[PDB]
Amino acid sequence: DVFLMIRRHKTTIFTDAKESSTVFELKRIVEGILKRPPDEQRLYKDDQLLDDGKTLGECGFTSQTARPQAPATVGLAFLCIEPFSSPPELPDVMKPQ
Amino acid sequence: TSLKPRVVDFDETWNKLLTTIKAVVMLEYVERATWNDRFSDIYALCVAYPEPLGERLYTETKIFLENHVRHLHKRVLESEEQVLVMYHRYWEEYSKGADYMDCLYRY
Amino acid sequence: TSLKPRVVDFDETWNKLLTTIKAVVMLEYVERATWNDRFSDIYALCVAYPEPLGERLYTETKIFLENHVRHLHKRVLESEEQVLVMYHRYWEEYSKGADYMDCLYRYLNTQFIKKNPLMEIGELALDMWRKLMVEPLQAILIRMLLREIKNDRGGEDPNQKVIHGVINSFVHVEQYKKKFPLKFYQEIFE
Amino acid sequence: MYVKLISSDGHEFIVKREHALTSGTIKAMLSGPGTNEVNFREIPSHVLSKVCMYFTYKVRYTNSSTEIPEFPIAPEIALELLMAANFLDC
Repeated sequence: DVFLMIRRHKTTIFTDAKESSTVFELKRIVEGILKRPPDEQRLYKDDQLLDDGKTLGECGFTSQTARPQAPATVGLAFLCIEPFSSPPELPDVMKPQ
Repeated sequence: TSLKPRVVDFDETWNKLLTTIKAVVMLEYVERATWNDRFSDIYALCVAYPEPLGERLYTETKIFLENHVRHLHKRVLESEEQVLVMYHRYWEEYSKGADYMDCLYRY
Repeated sequence: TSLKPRVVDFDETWNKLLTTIKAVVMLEYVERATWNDRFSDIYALCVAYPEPLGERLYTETKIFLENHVRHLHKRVLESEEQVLVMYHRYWEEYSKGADYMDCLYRYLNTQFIKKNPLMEIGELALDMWRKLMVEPLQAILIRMLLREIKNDRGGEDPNQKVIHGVINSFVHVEQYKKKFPLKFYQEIFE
Repeated sequence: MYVKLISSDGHEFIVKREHALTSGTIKAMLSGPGTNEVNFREIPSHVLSKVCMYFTYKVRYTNSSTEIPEFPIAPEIALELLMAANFLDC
């Protein structure tokens, strides 16, 4: 199975699309909660466009890459995804002050 | 600064050490301030953070001395009938260079 | 801001929380964003610095609860010949408000009440209802129940929701008493 | 079927209802007054992202017969997430 996240500049869509399902099923999943047709909006993995008939399995979304612990991230365009507000850094301890 | 560990780039510090390490062998003149600063440079390399550059310093010094002695070997072997004179002239310099590096590289 | 303990002033947050608690107990309406704010505040009050304010919060929530039940009990007293029909709807509203109160005070109910005597916030509402309103008027509210069910055999049938909404009211006010799930209901009515 | 959660930094996280019911107090967030809107004024975006990933980790690996890998809670996001884990009863 494949667990991945779908983000549109402020959001994050947690899905459970299997390796059999292709981009069209994730488009329907997004439409089920964001009410946007697949013709209007397209997803962007990194900076690359995925074909609708092209299965996500050969798009680099292997099981060992998209485990639910660290799901894969894809950008959604109706990119400029705002960063997650990374937690404050820790002292390196062995760093000489 | 202070003699606590700190992050130093090995390339710049080794380039600074090289102009002095090629002068302590085949004896030349280096300033007192320069020779005393090279001690702090050696200490900084052997005590750097995150990884102490003792192995890198050792390997670079070994390569430099190997190149230097093979250069001396070429300069002696090219001059025939004066192999002994050139050998002793370079040896009276290189023995003192080694005994001076054993002090500069004492840390 | 973050989830860390801070030095929060108890009076202002208590005044902010009282409006929501009042809007919950009578089941009028609560804004969901305000509800999330009340969760964010019920967390911060229980872990306040230097001393946690969970104890003060509990001992003032019980005061609000007792004066609310006292006011509603005076309302029951002034409503002559309509104690049971109004009692049914008020008990339904109060039970739903008590469930939403247990949801409201979830963090206090699992990090300070379980640590200690003290009672669960949702179970404190029903307990205060039965020990402050039912106790003064336990005899009156039951004589009509027995009369109505006896009149059903005699011909005068009672309303379904009026008589069935109180036969289970005594059941629900002893849910926290796991050792007596139905003992109180059997002895005082059946 | 899906519920959306708002961080203190304005980020929105949409997860299935069955995944979000893992947290003890998110059930109370969805209860009471009435896609459901949930807001945290304290929880930032990174710890809430970690909690939302933990939901999918928990539901998928629930009562599994294999060796469940440990959830990678990074050392820098450890105490802020621990506070979130206590508050969320996750």
